Amino acid sequence: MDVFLMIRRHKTTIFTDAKESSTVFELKRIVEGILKRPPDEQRLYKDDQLLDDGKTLGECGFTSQTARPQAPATVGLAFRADDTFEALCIEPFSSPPELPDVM
Amino acid sequence: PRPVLRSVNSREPSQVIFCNRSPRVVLPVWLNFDGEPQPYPTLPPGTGRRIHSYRGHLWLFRDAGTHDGLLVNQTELFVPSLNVDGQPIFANITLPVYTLKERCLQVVRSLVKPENYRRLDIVRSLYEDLEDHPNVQKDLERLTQER
Amino acid sequence: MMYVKLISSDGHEFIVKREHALTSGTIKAMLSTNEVNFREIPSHVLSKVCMYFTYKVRYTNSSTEIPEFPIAPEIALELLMAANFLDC
Amino acid sequence: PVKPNYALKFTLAGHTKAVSSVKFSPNGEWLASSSADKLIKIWGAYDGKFEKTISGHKLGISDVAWSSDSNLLVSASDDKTLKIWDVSSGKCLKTLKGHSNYVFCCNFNPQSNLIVSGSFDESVRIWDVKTGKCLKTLPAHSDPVSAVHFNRDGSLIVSSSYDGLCRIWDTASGQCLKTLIDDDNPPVSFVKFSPNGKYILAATLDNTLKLWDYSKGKCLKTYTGHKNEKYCIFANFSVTGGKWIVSGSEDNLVYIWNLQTKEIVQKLQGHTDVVISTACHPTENIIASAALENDKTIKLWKSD
Repeated sequence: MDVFLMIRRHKTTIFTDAKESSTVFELKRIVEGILKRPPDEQRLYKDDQLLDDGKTLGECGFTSQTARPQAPATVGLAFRADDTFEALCIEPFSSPPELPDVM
Repeated sequence: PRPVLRSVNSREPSQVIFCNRSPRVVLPVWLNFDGEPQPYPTLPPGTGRRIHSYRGHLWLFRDAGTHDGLLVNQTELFVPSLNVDGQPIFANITLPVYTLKERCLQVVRSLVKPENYRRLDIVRSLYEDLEDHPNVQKDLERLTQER
Repeated sequence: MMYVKLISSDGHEFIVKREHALTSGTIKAMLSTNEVNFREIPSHVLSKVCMYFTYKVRYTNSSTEIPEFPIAPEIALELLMAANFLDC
Repeated sequence: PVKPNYALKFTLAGHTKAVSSVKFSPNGEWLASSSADKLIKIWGAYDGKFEKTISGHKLGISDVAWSSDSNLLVSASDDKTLKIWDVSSGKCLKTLKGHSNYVFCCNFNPQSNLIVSGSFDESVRIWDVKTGKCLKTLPAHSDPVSAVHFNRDGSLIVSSSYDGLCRIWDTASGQCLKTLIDDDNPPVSFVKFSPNGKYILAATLDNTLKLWDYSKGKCLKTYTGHKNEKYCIFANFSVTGGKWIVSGSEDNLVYIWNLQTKEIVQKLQGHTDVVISTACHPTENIIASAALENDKTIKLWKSD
């Protein structure tokens, strides 16, 4: 299987994919590539559940039926530095207008 | 001569399965001997059917509601071949990867009555772009330059 | 593997692989520096356009059954305009 | 005569759609016409004086034929049925239900106690005329049947089919005695026994007609020069004057060959569409020709 993810933090959002058979440590080595912050310094969450570095992506509830390319599952990102712990904050996207009366 | 997109009358039969791997009500369209599109009965989504056709004949498949182009075995045109080991030929009807533009036009078309296209707060260009509904004829030129 | 930053009007940054983004010629040009600003395109729309890219690159030339790409009515017109501009 | 001089005499435009078949009655007093307009029309065989309209068939009519005695008429309709009609009344005596798809050709046996039908459904059927009961269902061909004809005495039946096969059937057993094979398998669009009964005449969609001795299985003659590549075009033995072969064509002409030399002796000009059906009068030097949608007319011609 494959899983399609939005890894979000504040007004940042990373589009990326991985295998259901991937550890959440693997997902942080990807993020380490892009943001240049190693996995010890990262805390990934499914909504509001911290994810254990050893668990598989499918373990946590990331299926190919829930994390498709056209509608990927969201993954919360907060950082950490020694004994100081940045809080998970995901800025919501813009809103659409009201559907025009013709629709 | 005769049109380039037409069925060859080989008169030798081919058993085939119209396998609907699409979320749309597929319309199986047969290109007769004189190159003219002839409609067949409709396949609900997921459904499949064993049908009688002939080697050399020409088929394509569309959304029946909206004449949106569908794929079959990853290409647009189906040509049955001689069955081997009494195995029917498999015609797998999928969606294509529609351009985001095209998929959006589809959704807007599906959402708005043609009379109101122009009451939509968008570019002028998009009005005719919308109103240019998908059609077999309106594509047949493309495929002709391909074959 | 090469990434790019697509920044919405409301200032959301989106990091997609170079490839997935080059699905738009409009964006190919805007790059031809690893970042692109969109005055007209708000986050809610530029989020879906990045989803569309991942989708396009996955299911293009795949023997697999291909799924419908979904568009809520609420965002259809804006995404449409965005599609037209980006030419994808 | 060395060549006939057939000359147009009347045009009959009663039909609203393509005309499928024309047949002179065996006595030679009437012509009967069938058309996609779901109608049979009767006319006098000399003056073209419209007699009456026969109606009933629910879809296009493909052929019609006369009983030995000229009081009964059967029709092969697309409506999947055949219908036996009294001429004098124009009432439907019997509807003949059995075929699974369109009926194309129909004929009586010489004794006029039987009818033979050919169908799209690939089957040849035989029918009791007094009852309307279907006595047999020969599983003749791989594709549809273009023509079925009874030989001189009713003993034999010949069938043509798009599978490119001519077959000789014992009327009694329903079993096939001989099956004529060709180098290719050109679709056989028409077939008929000679007036003697020792040869059959077969039209193939390769722009060719052939006179076969079926007993010998030898090809005696070949007739060419006309266009027949799509439609199933009736042919005839003309015997009231010289020995002619008469066929329609897809170049809207009626072609006439010298049976023996195989040389074209006449092409009759007039029709605006393919001439599907021709008919030769039993007694006098007279032809009827009929054409499809872009014509919709019957034309009668006379000679010396």
